Amino acid sequence: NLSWYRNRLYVDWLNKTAFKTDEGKGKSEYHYNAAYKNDNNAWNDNISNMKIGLPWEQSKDIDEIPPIFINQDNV
Amino acid sequence: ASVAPLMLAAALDTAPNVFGLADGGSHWGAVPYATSATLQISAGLTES
Amino acid sequence: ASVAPLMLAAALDTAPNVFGLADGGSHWGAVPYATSATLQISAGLTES
Amino acid sequence: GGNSFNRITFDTNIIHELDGDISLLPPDSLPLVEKLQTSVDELLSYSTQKDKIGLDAFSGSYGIYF
Amino acid sequence: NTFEQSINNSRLTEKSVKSALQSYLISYEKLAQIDTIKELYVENIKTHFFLGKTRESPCQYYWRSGEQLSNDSHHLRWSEWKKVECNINGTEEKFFI
Repeated sequence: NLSWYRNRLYVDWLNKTAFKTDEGKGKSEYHYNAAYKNDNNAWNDNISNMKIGLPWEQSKDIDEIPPIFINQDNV
Repeated sequence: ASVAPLMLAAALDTAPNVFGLADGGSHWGAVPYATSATLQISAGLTES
Repeated sequence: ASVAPLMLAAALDTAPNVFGLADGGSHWGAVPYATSATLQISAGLTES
Repeated sequence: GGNSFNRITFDTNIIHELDGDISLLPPDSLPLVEKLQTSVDELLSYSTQKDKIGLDAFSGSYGIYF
Repeated sequence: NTFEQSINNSRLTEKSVKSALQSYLISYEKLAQIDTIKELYVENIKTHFFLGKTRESPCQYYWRSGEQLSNDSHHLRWSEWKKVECNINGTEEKFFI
């Protein structure tokens, strides 16, 4: 998803890969990323491959999902 | 502009790579290789 | 013409490599290394 | 005896100000980016140097840049 | 030095100096977000030393120094944020620094 924040263009994405890290858990951590176009049309990189567990457990569609969007994670 | 992707790639290479009863895969010298490559880019830039 | 094979190689390197009770093998920083190498090729091209 | 020792001091946090009325923080860089996207004349003007950047904040920790 | 040798053309236009000005502000906006973590007051050499992380999930620490007494006047003799080069910048987790 695109998002216009701090007069910049952020873009955020997850990655569907399991990463059982606790090795008893399932769907434990997923990689989350961010970037921002500068005014030289050059892409920097905010977050870059940070591990976050899914807010929703297992369903393709949920009702509401906002991210904290300053370095943290909730619904 | 080719300086920050090298340091970010060497940051990402120190994360472990192999999972599931084989810990590790993290390249240990990746951040000094990117330091050397960044400093070579700086030398070529100053000569340009 | 040596720009698109680097980005395609870094696309293919992020796929997992080892299978069978050892997940992973995917090079994490491959796309920033190809970004740096592509931008070095662009700098050498512009100086040529 | 031929050695020295330190103290580890685990789990420190953000230092906002130095001891005795010295701020380590800059003024907000968001309006300068707001005014980059307009002309240079609306950025390098006295009205943007009044409220967005102080007089004492023009010197201090980030003063060389200003 | 980045600005001074970006406008180093021969038949200059205003587009080039505005582009170098944009690059200067983009480089400044990173340094305006450095998060000061660790302090150190050396007493022999009358200096402070700071250790500053940036606001990315990779760490990318920096350092600076104020070069006199903190209350000799209102002014310390400050310094540019410069990057600490080796082995801190991996995406790992630290007990202490």
